[PDB]
Amino acid sequence: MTTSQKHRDFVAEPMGEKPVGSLAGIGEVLGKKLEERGFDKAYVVLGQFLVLKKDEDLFREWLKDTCGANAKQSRDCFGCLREWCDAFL
Amino acid sequence: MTTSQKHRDFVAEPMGEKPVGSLAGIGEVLGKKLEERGFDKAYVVLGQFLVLKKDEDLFREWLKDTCGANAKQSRDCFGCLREWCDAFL
Repeated sequence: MTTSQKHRDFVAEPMGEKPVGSLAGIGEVLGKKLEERGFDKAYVVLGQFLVLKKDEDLFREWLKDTCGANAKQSRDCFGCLREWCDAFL
Repeated sequence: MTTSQKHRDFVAEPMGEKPVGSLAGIGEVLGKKLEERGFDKAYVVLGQFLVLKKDEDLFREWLKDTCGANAKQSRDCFGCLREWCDAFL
């Protein structure tokens, strides 16, 4: 129910160079697969969200097909990345 | 010598949904080729800059091979996109 404090902390201050696993919805195991995919930092992943014009269906299929994230974990990344943009873009 | 007022105006306020041709260094003819390439808005182009980890050589070759921009026009987009990130990312 309550997103971990990271969700509010992430949309409360710049993302700087924090690691991908810092994004809400991405756990240490999942952050590792994206890292092997060339996404060693969160701003490279945010770029993907920007390239998908916030298409939620395209984003969710991209993350799931890219690492195998579940429907629950994709929802946290969508609202988490979408809310950061609302404050920083 | 003096970048047009757009350069300072762009890094002085959010980019919102302004058209790609709004980025400094991209003229109306060049903005049109990127638009045919699927970049109808500036935030989709900024995403590409984020995906290239600000690699200036990779970015310049990408824009030139993508539309044919000259060495002068690529310099304006690099410093223009890079400075916006310094203020908004």
